[PDB]
Amino acid sequence: MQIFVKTLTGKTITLEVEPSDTIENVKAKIQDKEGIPPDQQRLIFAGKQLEDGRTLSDYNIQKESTLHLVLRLRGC
Amino acid sequence: RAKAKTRSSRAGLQFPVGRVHRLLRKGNYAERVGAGAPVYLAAVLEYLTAEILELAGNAARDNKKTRIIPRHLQLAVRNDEELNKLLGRVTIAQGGVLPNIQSVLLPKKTES
Amino acid sequence: KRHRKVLRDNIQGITKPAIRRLARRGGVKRISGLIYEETRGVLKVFLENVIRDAVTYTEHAKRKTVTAMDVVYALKRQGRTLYGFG
Amino acid sequence: RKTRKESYAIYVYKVLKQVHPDTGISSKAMSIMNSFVNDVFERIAGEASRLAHYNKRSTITSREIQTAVRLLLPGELAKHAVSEGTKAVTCYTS
Amino acid sequence: ARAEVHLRKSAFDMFNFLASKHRQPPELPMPMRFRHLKKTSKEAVGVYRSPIHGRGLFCKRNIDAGEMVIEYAGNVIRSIQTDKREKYYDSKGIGCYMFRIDDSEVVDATMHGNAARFINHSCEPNCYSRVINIDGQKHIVIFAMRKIYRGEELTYDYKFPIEKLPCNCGAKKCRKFLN
Amino acid sequence: NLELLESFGQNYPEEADGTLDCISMALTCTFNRWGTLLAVGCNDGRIVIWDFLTRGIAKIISAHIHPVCSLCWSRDGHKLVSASTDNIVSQWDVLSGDCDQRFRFPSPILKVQYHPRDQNKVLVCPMKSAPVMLTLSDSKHVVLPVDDDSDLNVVASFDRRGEYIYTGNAKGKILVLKTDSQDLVASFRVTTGTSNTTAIKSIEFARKGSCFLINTADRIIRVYDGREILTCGRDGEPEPMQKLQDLVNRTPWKKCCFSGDGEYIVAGSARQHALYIWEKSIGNLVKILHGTRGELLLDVAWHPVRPIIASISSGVVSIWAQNQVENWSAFAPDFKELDENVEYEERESEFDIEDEEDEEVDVTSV
Amino acid sequence: VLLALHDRAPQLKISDDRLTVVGEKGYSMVRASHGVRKGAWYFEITVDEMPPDTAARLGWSQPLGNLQAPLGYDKFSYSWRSKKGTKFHQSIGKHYSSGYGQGDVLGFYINLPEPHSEIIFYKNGVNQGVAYKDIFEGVYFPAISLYKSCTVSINFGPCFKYPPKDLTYRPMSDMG
Ligand SMILES: Nc1ncnc2c1ncn2[C@@H]1O[C@H](CSCC[C@H](N)C(=O)O)[C@@H](O)[C@H]1O
Ligand SMILES: [Zn+2]
Repeated sequence: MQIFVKTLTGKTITLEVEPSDTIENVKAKIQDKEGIPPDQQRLIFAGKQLEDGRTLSDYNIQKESTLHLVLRLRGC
Repeated sequence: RAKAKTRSSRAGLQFPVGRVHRLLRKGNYAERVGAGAPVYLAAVLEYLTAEILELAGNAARDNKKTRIIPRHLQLAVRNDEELNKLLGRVTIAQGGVLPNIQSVLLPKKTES
Repeated sequence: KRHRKVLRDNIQGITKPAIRRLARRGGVKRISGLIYEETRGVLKVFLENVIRDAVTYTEHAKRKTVTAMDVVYALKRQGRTLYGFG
Repeated sequence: RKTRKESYAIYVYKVLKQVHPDTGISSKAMSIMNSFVNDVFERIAGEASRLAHYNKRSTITSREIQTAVRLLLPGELAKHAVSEGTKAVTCYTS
Repeated sequence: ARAEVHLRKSAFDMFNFLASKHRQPPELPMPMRFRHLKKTSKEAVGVYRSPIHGRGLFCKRNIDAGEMVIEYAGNVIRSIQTDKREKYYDSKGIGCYMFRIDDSEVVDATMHGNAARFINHSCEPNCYSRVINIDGQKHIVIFAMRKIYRGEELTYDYKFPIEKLPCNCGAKKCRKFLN
Repeated sequence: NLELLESFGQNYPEEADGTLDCISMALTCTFNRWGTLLAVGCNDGRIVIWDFLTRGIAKIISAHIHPVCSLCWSRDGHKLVSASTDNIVSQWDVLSGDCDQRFRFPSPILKVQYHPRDQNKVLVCPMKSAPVMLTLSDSKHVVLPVDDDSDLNVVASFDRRGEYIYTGNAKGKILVLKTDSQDLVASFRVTTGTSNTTAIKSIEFARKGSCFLINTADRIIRVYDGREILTCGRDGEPEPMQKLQDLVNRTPWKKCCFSGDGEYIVAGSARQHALYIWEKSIGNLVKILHGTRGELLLDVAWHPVRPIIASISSGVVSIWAQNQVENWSAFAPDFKELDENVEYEERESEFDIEDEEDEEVDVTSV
Repeated sequence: VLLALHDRAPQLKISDDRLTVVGEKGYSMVRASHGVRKGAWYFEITVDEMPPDTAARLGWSQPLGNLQAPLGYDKFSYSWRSKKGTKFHQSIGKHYSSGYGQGDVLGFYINLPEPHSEIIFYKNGVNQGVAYKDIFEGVYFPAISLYKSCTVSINFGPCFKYPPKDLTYRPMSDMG
């Protein structure tokens, strides 16, 4: 499942992942390929927040879709 | 199970807040203790310690010594104006006094 | 507006038989003429150093009136303990 | 082996090396600073406890500590230590 | 009054500081006091319109006999550049202010300095100087002589060996010369 | 506009600097677009305008008998809109001060605003009923439909660009509407506390970007980004950029506004009359201010391109900017006031060394 | 036989070896009392490291100069610039010849046969230009206005690195 994460800055980023991965795998992959601090990988599912404590298969998104990340400061 | 962010660094200070919270529970000062008081009090104690140690370090350099011996502390408190009013009835051990001679005890010259 | 608090006097309101009268309660025979200004200065200093703590307790209690207990508490802090108002 | 005793030596070491890079301290100066911090702590906690008994409350909040510092410290040093305390608490919250 | 041919215009050089309200009143070890000096020399003194000659350095805080007043600091030159800088400052029409420390170097005050350039001369002074050691770099420190009140323009003697330029200051018991 | 060579370490306001001891009984304050004027309402229904550069009182206009409690400037700076207990949709000129519109419509108004680009669209926030948008010539009024109808306290506004209409009830439910077709594109209930909701006092916006503020009633100012609402869309669940509160005194707020660059946030007490200033990005208090210690704060402004802050207390409007320090070398740039022994040897071209325009610039351009 | 004790700038880094000095914060024209009056004498100046903005003026000066004054003021001294080869002497600016590099083996030769002079810039024993002519009365000391912190080292011994080609001189280890 190659997800797209196009942010609000035209920063599209791809990750070919499994449908049964956790949030920590996505954190490790984005921190590997961009060094983005993983306290800002908030994602949006039809308005509602995609919470960062579950697995990917808990929401049943259509495979190889496009999401959006928000530049966030959490622990300052 | 999470990160053990100690209340010193979670605040952004240098004085501990656990020891302060223990010495406010176990001093019989009140029944219940809030959770802003030991932080605020740690900040106040830190700022006074920094205030005196700045002047102590300045005098310690300015008498050409490395360390700080308490004569520098006596000079640093009693030269300042507000810290002398705080430490009103206080005798620092090994302190000494300010050098002070009155205006009429020393001679003066008139002729030629 | 509505508040008429333009006051300039009242250090002169402590008049000048009054300090003479306090001095002759104190047992004082003969007084110079600068004692009046010096006494007004010392009285102003002392009443400032009491009214400051009085207003601090009044604000911390979250009120608008300075009851007598607060004045007693300020003077208790100063060292001049006062009896007969509690 | 002795029974462990309180002291504030390490924290004076840390604040001293934050405000002067290469200026040490003696032993007697460390005992003076220890007793100094103990003094200021006793006075402020006493004033706050007396305020708590006057106001018919039972809990030391931060409000009483602010009032005790504003009473006991003379003028401008109080107007700086209040700002230090408020900044530390607000950086502690978030 | 524009048709009038007022020609007070250009008879002197370019500089000014006049017309200020020059009427305020009618009336420890070494490096700690050096710190005190760098603190309080701004609030102690002031340069204003003199009646003696142009401008001068006044005094505002009541000074006891012996304390430090100001440091006469500026650029730092050696003994060679004197004639070159004097020829340049004479070419541009600029007065030359210098002060020798010792047998080594001289402190300039022309292009860069402080508010201490502006002390006139007398022969009954109330200021002098010595040589101190703030970590090797020696300095020029203005002591005092007697209790100076507020409003007085300050003076000091220049230690001149009696050796052209006349006495354009007018002291009381002066020898009608600087030298 | 001003000096460009001035920035010798510019600052952020510290001092008291002197106030307007001219006319008391002030009630509200707001600047124009550039930050050159300041309309101030009186107690009897008048207008006080103060010019900044000359530091002079510009114009006094007597509007009505009811006290003036809402003001806004047009984009050109020529149409003042206002409303009060007089119930009247007003519109005023800055060269003349004319009663151009007069429509006494009930449930008196708490806030007005123009659309930030077209001055034809104006905002109306009633005493009870839902907020109304109008035109200028005809009485085409657009009441926004509210599912609640139970608070009778709804706040709404336009953002920086005028793209959408952010609306808010007194239950803390937000209904984003498109600025012309009223498209309900986004909705969120505010995640107040653990579960229990709160009211909404006011909502304001910025001058650069889409960061904005939420002024609730649980003493917690919240900061969101409007593009996050746009990225959510319908049934949004935004969590804020930065949360704000002061639990030492537990102080509910009265007024907020942003900086000129969207970097700093000022907010004022309802109790102590003491102003606080925050950083948007890193997220901490930077400075506390004070004033007359026992007065009741009403309204706080900010100056966009220059660090000047306007307060209101006891009808007195303060102005706080640095009490700035002047020195030498502006009278004589060839001399610079040093402090200590400065050495001059780094150039090597000394000791008697002798070696071996065409830009046409307009004078009446812009 | 070392560097100078009397005729030095006192603030220099005249270390315990007294052969290598680091330049100070001015035109520190250090001289040496081992200077010539007349005859045939030559040594080397084994300059090793020369950082940027550390110039050096090369010549032979008379003992009545100043320690802080740079080379080439009047008949006492003759100077020359590193960059662009621009000699400055008696308040004259003349872009003259080609300069030098960094840390070469310098040292000039002067000859007074018993009124007439041999004044040529010797850069590693190479003709680089005739500076001046007809020197006047006095002893001649090696004076180099060491500009800033540079690594120069005077050479004394007979193991000459770049001696002049077919030029005769008494060696400089026979005076001190
Ligand atoms: N009374 C006097 N009148 C004119 N020049 C004086 C003087 N006393 C000293 N001088 C010479 O003039 C200089 C005084 S500095 C003069 C003060 C200031 N620069 C001004 O323009 O008003 C000194 O270099 C001194 O050599
Ligand atoms: Zn004279």
